Amino acid sequence: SYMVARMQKMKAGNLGGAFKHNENYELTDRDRSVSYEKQIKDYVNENKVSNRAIRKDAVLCDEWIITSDKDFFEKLDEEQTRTFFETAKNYFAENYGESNIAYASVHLDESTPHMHMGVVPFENGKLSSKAMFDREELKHIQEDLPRYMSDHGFELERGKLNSEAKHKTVAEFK
DNA sequence: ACTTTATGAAAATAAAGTATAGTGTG
Ligand SMILES: [Cl-]
Ligand SMILES: [Mg+2]
Ligand code: NA
Repeated sequence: SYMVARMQKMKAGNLGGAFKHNENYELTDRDRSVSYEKQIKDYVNENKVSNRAIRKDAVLCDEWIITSDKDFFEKLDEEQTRTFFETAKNYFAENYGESNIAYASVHLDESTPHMHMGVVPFENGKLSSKAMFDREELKHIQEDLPRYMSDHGFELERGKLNSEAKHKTVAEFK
């Protein structure tokens, strides 16, 4: 099985539909009655160095999907499946910051379990997805995250180095 | 490399916006 880790950028106006999608169990200590957009805006406002307002097209967070193939999870019981997602959340907390993980919500139902984890790209007083998740950082995640998971006893191959596959969705795959 | 944004105000500037790297299923 391959580790599946991929991100999507979320602006204010994407965060609303994702909060509703995800009411599922939530691994962070977030207050489950405050919206993603309000939680992240308070946090950035309360900490950013700059006195300018957050730009209207800011990436407020990088939503990572973490999962693998169906048969990988058939091999795990529910305790071990939960620890798989907690272990993955630990990797991103240690490398990007504890207080940046705004949500880590796991779907555990009809399909293969998938976690949607919102990582705020706030480093050094500055909100910038561009600075945190650049081409080199993404290469490094595809190499290093599967190695970390294997060290915790979850046997995962890294994705094909320089893979030429394109991201597909069900509608487009038809 | 190029464009959009926020700024006590630009006939202008800097910081962050645009993808990125990766597989799933049947
Ligand atoms: Cl928006
Ligand atoms: Mg299972
Ligand atoms: Na240029």
